Amino acid sequence: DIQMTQSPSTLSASVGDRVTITCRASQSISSWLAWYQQKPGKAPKLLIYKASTLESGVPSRFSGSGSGTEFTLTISSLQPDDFATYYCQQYNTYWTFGQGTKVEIKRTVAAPSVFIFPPSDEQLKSGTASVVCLLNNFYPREAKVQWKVDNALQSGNSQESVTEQDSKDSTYSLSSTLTLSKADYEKHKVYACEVTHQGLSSPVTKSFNRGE
Amino acid sequence: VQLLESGGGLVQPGGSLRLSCAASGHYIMMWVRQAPGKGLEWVSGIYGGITVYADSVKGRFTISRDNSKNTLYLQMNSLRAEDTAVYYCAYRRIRDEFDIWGQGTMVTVSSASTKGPSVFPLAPSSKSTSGGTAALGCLVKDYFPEPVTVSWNSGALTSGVHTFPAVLQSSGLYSLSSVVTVPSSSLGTQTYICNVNHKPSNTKVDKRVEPK
Ligand SMILES: [Cl-]
Repeated sequence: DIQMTQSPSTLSASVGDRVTITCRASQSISSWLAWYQQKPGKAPKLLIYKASTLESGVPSRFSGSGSGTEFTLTISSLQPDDFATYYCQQYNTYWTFGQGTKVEIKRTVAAPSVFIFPPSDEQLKSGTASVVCLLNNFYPREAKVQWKVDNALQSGNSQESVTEQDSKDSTYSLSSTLTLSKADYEKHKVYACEVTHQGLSSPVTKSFNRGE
Repeated sequence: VQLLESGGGLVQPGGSLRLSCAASGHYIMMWVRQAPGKGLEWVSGIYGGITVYADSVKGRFTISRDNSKNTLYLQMNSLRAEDTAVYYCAYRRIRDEFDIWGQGTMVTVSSASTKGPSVFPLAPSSKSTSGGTAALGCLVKDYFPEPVTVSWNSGALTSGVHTFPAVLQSSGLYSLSSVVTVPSSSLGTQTYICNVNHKPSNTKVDKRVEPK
Protein backbone atom coordinates (compact mmCIF):
# COMPACT_ATOMS: atom_id res chain seq x y z
CA ASP A 1 0.00 0.00 0.00
CA ILE A 2 2.86 2.65 -0.18
CA GLN A 3 3.10 3.69 -3.81
CA MET A 4 6.25 5.34 -5.06
CA THR A 5 6.27 7.47 -8.22
CA GLN A 6 9.31 8.97 -9.93
CA SER A 7 9.54 11.88 -12.31
CA PRO A 8 10.49 12.18 -15.07
CA SER A 9 10.34 8.59 -16.43
CA THR A 10 13.17 9.54 -18.87
CA LEU A 11 15.57 12.42 -18.75
CA SER A 12 17.85 13.46 -21.59
CA ALA A 13 21.18 15.04 -20.62
CA SER A 14 24.82 15.80 -21.50
CA VAL A 15 28.09 14.98 -19.82
CA GLY A 16 28.80 17.81 -17.35
CA ASP A 17 25.09 18.61 -16.78
CA ARG A 18 23.54 18.90 -13.30
CA VAL A 19 20.60 16.48 -13.18
CA THR A 20 17.67 16.10 -10.79
CA ILE A 21 15.30 13.15 -10.33
CA THR A 22 12.20 13.34 -8.09
CA CYS A 23 10.49 10.63 -6.06
CA ARG A 24 7.12 10.90 -4.39
CA ALA A 25 5.45 8.69 -1.79
CA SER A 26 1.70 8.16 -1.40
CA GLN A 27 2.00 8.77 2.39
CA SER A 28 4.84 10.03 4.59
CA ILE A 29 7.85 7.74 4.83
CA SER A 30 9.83 10.21 7.01
CA SER A 31 13.50 9.82 5.90
CA TRP A 32 13.31 6.07 5.07
CA LEU A 33 14.21 6.46 1.41
CA ALA A 34 17.03 4.95 -0.65
CA TRP A 35 18.29 5.63 -4.17
CA TYR A 36 19.76 3.00 -6.52
CA GLN A 37 21.59 2.88 -9.83
CA GLN A 38 21.09 -0.01 -12.25
CA LYS A 39 22.85 -0.81 -15.53
CA PRO A 40 21.53 -3.29 -18.08
CA GLY A 41 22.32 -6.84 -17.00
CA LYS A 42 23.44 -6.06 -13.47
CA ALA A 43 22.26 -5.95 -9.87
CA PRO A 44 21.28 -2.45 -8.64
CA LYS A 45 23.87 -0.52 -6.61
CA LEU A 46 22.88 1.53 -3.54
CA LEU A 47 23.84 5.24 -3.84
CA ILE A 48 22.07 6.98 -0.94
CA TYR A 49 20.17 5.89 2.14
CA LYS A 50 18.11 7.62 4.82
CA ALA A 51 17.31 10.17 2.13
CA SER A 52 20.73 11.96 2.21
CA THR A 53 23.46 9.56 3.41
CA LEU A 54 26.03 8.61 0.79
CA GLU A 55 26.79 4.91 0.77
CA SER A 56 30.39 3.80 1.19
CA GLY A 57 32.50 4.32 -1.92
CA VAL A 58 29.82 6.07 -3.98
CA PRO A 59 31.04 9.19 -5.85
CA SER A 60 30.45 12.51 -4.09
CA ARG A 61 28.69 13.96 -7.16
CA PHE A 62 25.55 12.02 -6.05
CA SER A 63 23.43 13.64 -3.33
CA GLY A 64 19.98 13.15 -1.86
CA SER A 65 17.60 15.56 -0.24
CA GLY A 66 13.99 15.79 0.91
CA SER A 67 11.72 14.03 3.42
CA GLY A 68 8.14 12.97 4.11
CA THR A 69 6.60 12.53 0.63
CA GLU A 70 9.01 14.32 -1.69
CA PHE A 71 12.61 13.42 -2.41
CA THR A 72 15.27 14.46 -4.85
CA LEU A 73 18.42 12.81 -6.23
CA THR A 74 20.93 15.30 -7.64
CA ILE A 75 23.96 14.41 -9.81
CA SER A 76 26.13 17.51 -9.80
CA SER A 77 28.13 16.85 -13.00
CA LEU A 78 27.12 13.96 -15.11
CA GLN A 79 29.74 11.46 -16.26
CA PRO A 80 29.57 8.71 -18.89
CA ASP A 81 29.21 6.09 -16.16
CA ASP A 82 26.02 7.78 -14.98
CA PHE A 83 23.78 7.05 -18.02
CA ALA A 84 21.68 4.37 -16.43
CA THR A 85 18.34 3.80 -14.75
CA TYR A 86 17.70 5.13 -11.19
CA TYR A 87 15.17 3.74 -8.67
CA CYS A 88 14.00 5.16 -5.37
CA GLN A 89 12.94 2.80 -2.59
CA GLN A 90 10.85 3.42 0.45
CA TYR A 91 11.70 1.32 3.51
CA ASN A 92 9.24 2.74 6.04
CA THR A 93 7.11 -0.40 5.59
CA TYR A 94 8.87 -3.37 3.92
CA TRP A 95 10.42 -2.20 0.61
CA THR A 96 8.66 -0.58 -2.30
CA PHE A 97 10.47 0.66 -5.44
CA GLY A 98 9.50 3.52 -7.75
CA GLN A 99 9.11 2.76 -11.43
CA GLY A 100 12.61 3.88 -12.57
CA THR A 101 14.02 6.93 -14.31
CA LYS A 102 16.23 6.38 -17.32
CA VAL A 103 18.98 8.97 -17.89
CA GLU A 104 19.96 8.95 -21.58
CA ILE A 105 22.28 10.98 -23.81
CA LYS A 106 20.92 14.15 -25.39
CA ARG A 107 21.57 14.85 -29.08
CA THR A 108 20.00 16.68 -32.03
CA VAL A 109 16.64 15.59 -33.52
CA ALA A 110 16.91 12.94 -36.24
CA ALA A 111 13.93 11.59 -38.15
CA PRO A 112 13.81 7.82 -38.75
CA SER A 113 14.41 6.37 -42.19
CA VAL A 114 11.56 3.99 -42.67
CA PHE A 115 11.63 0.65 -44.49
CA ILE A 116 9.00 -2.08 -45.02
CA PHE A 117 9.62 -5.75 -45.76
CA PRO A 118 6.95 -8.13 -47.05
CA PRO A 119 7.08 -11.77 -45.84
CA SER A 120 9.24 -14.16 -47.79
CA ASP A 121 7.50 -16.76 -49.95
CA GLU A 122 9.63 -19.13 -47.95
CA GLN A 123 7.94 -18.18 -44.69
CA LEU A 124 4.45 -18.25 -46.26
CA LYS A 125 4.98 -22.00 -46.76
CA SER A 126 5.23 -22.13 -42.90
CA GLY A 127 1.54 -20.96 -42.73
CA THR A 128 2.45 -17.55 -41.21
CA ALA A 129 3.24 -14.09 -42.55
CA SER A 130 5.44 -11.60 -40.73
CA VAL A 131 5.57 -8.10 -42.12
CA VAL A 132 8.43 -6.02 -40.79
CA CYS A 133 8.64 -2.22 -40.43
CA LEU A 134 12.04 -0.70 -39.58
CA LEU A 135 12.58 2.81 -38.19
CA ASN A 136 16.29 3.48 -38.35
CA ASN A 137 18.65 5.80 -36.52
CA PHE A 138 16.27 8.29 -34.95
CA TYR A 139 16.24 10.59 -31.96
CA PRO A 140 14.45 11.10 -29.58
CA ARG A 141 13.19 7.67 -28.71
CA GLU A 142 9.49 8.51 -28.82
CA ALA A 143 7.82 7.35 -32.00
CA LYS A 144 4.50 5.86 -33.10
CA VAL A 145 3.98 3.03 -35.64
CA GLN A 146 0.52 2.28 -37.04
CA TRP A 147 -0.15 -0.71 -39.27
CA LYS A 148 -2.82 -0.35 -42.03
CA VAL A 149 -4.05 -3.23 -44.17
CA ASP A 150 -6.11 -2.08 -47.20
CA ASN A 151 -6.43 1.25 -45.33
CA ALA A 152 -7.80 -0.46 -42.24
CA LEU A 153 -6.02 0.37 -38.96
CA GLN A 154 -4.72 -2.72 -37.14
CA SER A 155 -4.49 -3.48 -33.43
CA GLY A 156 -3.19 -6.30 -31.15
CA ASN A 157 -1.41 -8.21 -33.96
CA SER A 158 2.03 -6.50 -33.73
CA GLN A 159 5.08 -6.35 -31.47
CA GLU A 160 7.81 -3.72 -31.23
CA SER A 161 11.44 -3.92 -30.25
CA VAL A 162 13.90 -1.03 -29.68
CA THR A 163 17.69 -0.93 -29.53
CA GLU A 164 19.68 0.73 -26.78
CA GLN A 165 21.16 4.08 -27.62
CA ASP A 166 23.89 3.68 -30.23
CA SER A 167 27.33 4.11 -28.69
CA LYS A 168 28.69 6.24 -31.63
CA ASP A 169 25.72 8.37 -32.78
CA SER A 170 23.29 8.18 -29.77
CA THR A 171 20.32 7.21 -31.97
CA TYR A 172 17.66 4.54 -31.55
CA SER A 173 16.28 2.05 -34.03
CA LEU A 174 12.94 0.22 -33.83
CA SER A 175 11.27 -2.78 -35.43
CA SER A 176 7.53 -3.39 -35.59
CA THR A 177 6.39 -6.82 -36.75
CA LEU A 178 2.82 -7.53 -37.91
CA THR A 179 2.00 -11.26 -37.71
CA LEU A 180 -0.89 -12.86 -39.64
CA SER A 181 -1.84 -16.38 -40.62
CA LYS A 182 -1.21 -17.11 -44.30
CA ALA A 183 -4.97 -17.25 -44.90
CA ASP A 184 -5.60 -13.90 -43.20
CA TYR A 185 -2.60 -12.41 -45.08
CA GLU A 186 -4.08 -13.55 -48.40
CA LYS A 187 -7.42 -11.74 -47.83
CA HIS A 188 -5.83 -8.29 -48.27
CA LYS A 189 -3.82 -6.35 -50.88
CA VAL A 190 -2.18 -3.25 -49.42
CA TYR A 191 0.10 -3.45 -46.36
CA ALA A 192 1.35 -0.19 -44.82
CA CYS A 193 3.39 1.07 -41.91
CA GLU A 194 2.66 4.71 -40.89
CA VAL A 195 5.31 6.45 -38.74
CA THR A 196 4.98 9.53 -36.56
CA HIS A 197 7.96 11.24 -34.96
CA GLN A 198 9.09 14.75 -33.87
CA GLY A 199 11.61 14.91 -36.73
CA LEU A 200 8.94 14.34 -39.47
CA SER A 201 6.80 17.33 -40.45
CA SER A 202 4.07 14.77 -41.29
CA PRO A 203 3.70 11.00 -40.98
CA VAL A 204 5.69 8.77 -43.26
CA THR A 205 4.03 5.72 -44.82
CA LYS A 206 5.77 2.79 -46.47
CA SER A 207 3.56 0.25 -48.18
CA PHE A 208 3.43 -2.60 -50.69
CA ASN A 209 0.82 -4.69 -52.51
CA ARG A 210 0.87 -8.39 -51.71
CA GLY A 211 2.59 -10.31 -54.55
CA GLU A 212 3.63 -7.24 -56.57
CA VAL B 1 30.80 -9.97 2.17
CA GLN B 2 29.76 -12.06 -0.83
CA LEU B 3 26.28 -13.42 -1.59
CA LEU B 4 26.25 -16.46 -3.84
CA GLU B 5 22.88 -17.26 -5.49
CA SER B 6 21.65 -20.45 -7.11
CA GLY B 7 18.53 -22.56 -7.69
CA GLY B 8 17.08 -20.62 -10.68
CA GLY B 9 16.17 -22.53 -13.84
CA LEU B 10 13.48 -23.42 -16.30
CA VAL B 11 10.23 -24.88 -14.97
CA GLN B 12 6.77 -25.48 -16.45
CA PRO B 13 3.77 -23.49 -15.21
CA GLY B 14 2.49 -24.92 -12.00
CA GLY B 15 5.95 -26.14 -11.00
CA SER B 16 8.28 -25.19 -8.14
CA LEU B 17 11.83 -24.03 -7.46
CA ARG B 18 13.90 -23.29 -4.35
CA LEU B 19 16.30 -20.36 -4.55
CA SER B 20 19.37 -20.10 -2.33
CA CYS B 21 21.55 -17.15 -1.38
CA ALA B 22 24.70 -18.05 0.61
CA ALA B 23 26.70 -15.47 2.49
CA SER B 24 30.52 -15.49 2.90
CA GLY B 25 32.85 -12.95 4.62
CA HIS B 26 21.69 -8.05 13.01
CA TYR B 27 20.27 -8.36 9.46
CA ILE B 28 17.24 -7.82 7.25
CA MET B 29 17.21 -10.09 4.20
CA MET B 30 15.15 -9.49 1.07
CA TRP B 31 14.25 -11.03 -2.23
CA VAL B 32 13.70 -8.56 -5.10
CA ARG B 33 12.87 -9.53 -8.69
CA GLN B 34 12.98 -8.01 -12.14
CA ALA B 35 10.88 -9.33 -15.03
CA PRO B 36 12.23 -8.72 -18.59
CA GLY B 37 11.81 -5.10 -19.49
CA LYS B 38 10.30 -4.19 -16.10
CA GLY B 39 11.25 -2.41 -12.91
CA LEU B 40 12.48 -3.80 -9.58
CA GLU B 41 9.82 -5.55 -7.47
CA TRP B 42 10.24 -6.35 -3.79
CA VAL B 43 8.77 -9.76 -3.05
CA SER B 44 9.72 -11.08 0.39
CA GLY B 45 11.67 -10.29 3.53
CA ILE B 46 12.88 -11.75 6.80
CA TYR B 47 13.90 -9.46 9.65
CA GLY B 48 12.67 -13.27 15.80
CA GLY B 49 12.51 -14.42 12.17
CA ILE B 50 9.58 -12.14 11.26
CA THR B 51 8.54 -12.87 7.62
CA VAL B 52 6.64 -10.63 5.17
CA TYR B 53 5.48 -10.94 1.55
CA ALA B 54 4.29 -8.81 -1.30
CA ASP B 55 0.67 -9.41 -2.31
CA SER B 56 1.87 -10.71 -5.72
CA VAL B 57 3.50 -13.82 -4.21
CA LYS B 58 1.72 -14.26 -0.91
CA GLY B 59 0.49 -17.85 -0.46
CA ARG B 60 2.90 -19.24 -3.06
CA PHE B 61 6.43 -18.28 -1.93
CA THR B 62 8.08 -18.90 1.45
CA ILE B 63 11.17 -17.14 2.76
CA SER B 64 13.49 -18.86 5.30
CA ARG B 65 17.07 -18.87 6.59
CA ASP B 66 19.47 -21.54 7.89
CA ASN B 67 21.77 -19.67 10.28
CA SER B 68 24.12 -22.69 10.55
CA LYS B 69 24.70 -22.50 6.77
CA ASN B 70 24.61 -18.68 6.59
CA THR B 71 22.03 -19.25 3.78
CA LEU B 72 18.75 -17.54 2.81
CA TYR B 73 16.06 -19.40 0.81
CA LEU B 74 12.99 -18.68 -1.26
CA GLN B 75 10.63 -21.62 -1.90
CA MET B 76 8.53 -20.81 -4.98
CA ASN B 77 5.44 -22.96 -5.62
CA SER B 78 2.60 -22.72 -8.16
CA LEU B 79 4.76 -20.76 -10.60
CA ARG B 80 3.26 -18.71 -13.42
CA ALA B 81 4.53 -17.04 -16.61
CA GLU B 82 4.58 -13.67 -14.86
CA ASP B 83 7.04 -14.96 -12.25
CA THR B 84 9.72 -15.15 -14.99
CA ALA B 85 12.41 -12.76 -13.78
CA VAL B 86 15.88 -12.35 -12.39
CA TYR B 87 15.71 -12.90 -8.60
CA TYR B 88 18.18 -10.97 -6.40
CA CYS B 89 18.85 -11.39 -2.71
CA ALA B 90 19.88 -8.36 -0.70
CA TYR B 91 21.17 -8.07 2.89
CA ARG B 92 20.45 -4.78 4.71
CA ARG B 93 22.29 -3.68 7.88
CA ILE B 94 20.03 -3.43 10.97
CA ARG B 95 31.37 -3.20 7.26
CA ASP B 96 30.58 0.38 6.33
CA GLU B 97 28.14 -1.07 3.57
CA PHE B 98 24.37 -0.61 4.20
CA ASP B 99 23.33 -3.07 1.42
CA ILE B 100 24.96 -6.21 0.02
CA TRP B 101 23.45 -7.54 -3.18
CA GLY B 102 23.63 -10.87 -4.91
CA GLN B 103 24.22 -11.09 -8.68
CA GLY B 104 20.83 -12.64 -9.42
CA THR B 105 19.57 -16.02 -10.53
CA MET B 106 17.32 -16.36 -13.59
CA VAL B 107 13.90 -18.03 -13.28
CA THR B 108 11.98 -18.95 -16.46
CA VAL B 109 8.42 -20.31 -16.22
CA SER B 110 7.50 -21.87 -19.57
CA SER B 111 6.55 -25.22 -21.07
CA ALA B 112 8.45 -24.50 -24.33
CA SER B 113 11.15 -26.97 -25.37
CA THR B 114 14.54 -26.15 -26.91
CA LYS B 115 14.01 -25.18 -30.52
CA GLY B 116 16.28 -23.63 -33.17
CA PRO B 117 15.13 -20.53 -35.07
CA SER B 118 13.75 -20.21 -38.56
CA VAL B 119 15.79 -17.68 -40.57
CA PHE B 120 13.87 -15.66 -43.19
CA PRO B 121 15.32 -13.03 -45.46
CA LEU B 122 14.36 -9.35 -45.24
CA ALA B 123 15.13 -8.53 -48.82
CA PRO B 124 16.05 -5.09 -50.02
CA SER B 125 13.82 -3.67 -52.77
CA SER B 126 12.48 -0.26 -53.71
CA LYS B 127 10.23 -0.53 -50.49
CA SER B 128 13.48 -0.50 -48.43
CA THR B 129 15.61 1.90 -50.53
CA SER B 130 15.68 5.60 -49.50
CA GLY B 131 18.06 8.11 -51.17
CA GLY B 132 21.03 5.92 -52.07
CA THR B 133 20.64 3.68 -48.99
CA ALA B 134 19.01 0.26 -48.75
CA ALA B 135 17.98 -1.76 -45.71
CA LEU B 136 18.16 -5.53 -45.51
CA GLY B 137 18.09 -8.15 -42.84
CA CYS B 138 17.16 -11.53 -41.39
CA LEU B 139 14.16 -12.48 -39.27
CA VAL B 140 15.17 -15.02 -36.63
CA LYS B 141 11.87 -16.51 -35.56
CA ASP B 142 10.46 -19.12 -33.21
CA TYR B 143 13.35 -20.18 -31.00
CA PHE B 144 13.71 -21.18 -27.37
CA PRO B 145 15.40 -20.44 -25.03
CA GLU B 146 17.41 -17.26 -25.32
CA PRO B 147 19.88 -16.25 -26.69
CA VAL B 148 20.70 -16.14 -30.38
CA THR B 149 23.59 -14.26 -31.92
CA VAL B 150 23.73 -12.80 -35.43
CA SER B 151 26.70 -11.73 -37.54
CA TRP B 152 26.94 -10.38 -41.02
CA ASN B 153 29.40 -11.66 -43.57
CA SER B 154 31.07 -13.71 -40.79
CA GLY B 155 31.94 -10.57 -38.82
CA ALA B 156 33.22 -8.61 -41.84
CA LEU B 157 30.18 -6.28 -41.83
CA THR B 158 29.58 -4.48 -38.55
CA SER B 159 28.89 -0.94 -39.69
CA GLY B 160 25.14 -0.10 -39.83
CA VAL B 161 24.11 -3.34 -38.14
CA HIS B 162 21.23 -3.38 -35.62
CA THR B 163 20.26 -6.63 -33.98
CA PHE B 164 17.04 -6.06 -32.01
CA PRO B 165 16.21 -7.37 -28.55
CA ALA B 166 14.09 -10.49 -28.70
CA VAL B 167 10.35 -10.37 -28.10
CA LEU B 168 8.44 -13.22 -26.47
CA GLN B 169 5.61 -14.25 -28.75
CA SER B 170 2.23 -15.45 -27.49
CA SER B 171 3.30 -18.91 -28.69
CA GLY B 172 6.03 -18.86 -26.01
CA LEU B 173 8.87 -18.76 -28.51
CA TYR B 174 11.20 -15.87 -29.08
CA SER B 175 11.70 -13.81 -32.24
CA LEU B 176 14.00 -11.01 -33.40
CA SER B 177 15.29 -9.36 -36.56
CA SER B 178 18.77 -8.21 -37.43
CA VAL B 179 19.10 -5.48 -40.02
CA VAL B 180 21.81 -3.54 -41.81
CA THR B 181 21.84 -0.42 -44.01
CA VAL B 182 24.17 -0.41 -47.00
CA PRO B 183 24.75 1.70 -50.12
CA SER B 184 22.04 0.94 -52.63
CA SER B 185 24.99 1.03 -55.10
CA SER B 186 26.47 -2.10 -53.38
CA LEU B 187 23.40 -4.32 -54.01
CA GLY B 188 24.60 -5.90 -57.29
CA THR B 189 28.30 -5.86 -56.33
CA GLN B 190 28.46 -7.12 -52.71
CA THR B 191 26.83 -10.24 -51.21
CA TYR B 192 25.17 -10.11 -47.80
CA ILE B 193 24.87 -13.13 -45.56
CA CYS B 194 23.50 -13.29 -42.05
CA ASN B 195 25.11 -15.86 -39.76
CA VAL B 196 22.75 -17.02 -37.02
CA ASN B 197 23.81 -19.08 -34.02
CA HIS B 198 21.56 -20.62 -31.38
CA LYS B 199 23.82 -22.57 -29.02
CA PRO B 200 21.09 -24.38 -27.05
CA SER B 201 19.89 -26.22 -30.17
CA ASN B 202 23.36 -26.40 -31.83
CA THR B 203 21.94 -24.41 -34.73
CA LYS B 204 24.26 -22.45 -37.05
CA VAL B 205 22.65 -21.00 -40.14
CA ASP B 206 23.97 -18.94 -42.98
CA LYS B 207 21.37 -17.13 -45.09
CA ARG B 208 22.06 -15.14 -48.24
CA VAL B 209 19.82 -12.09 -48.53
CA GLU B 210 19.35 -11.42 -52.25
CA PRO B 211 17.94 -8.13 -53.55
CA LYS B 212 14.66 -7.90 -55.44
CL1 LIG C 1 8.24 -2.95 -5.17
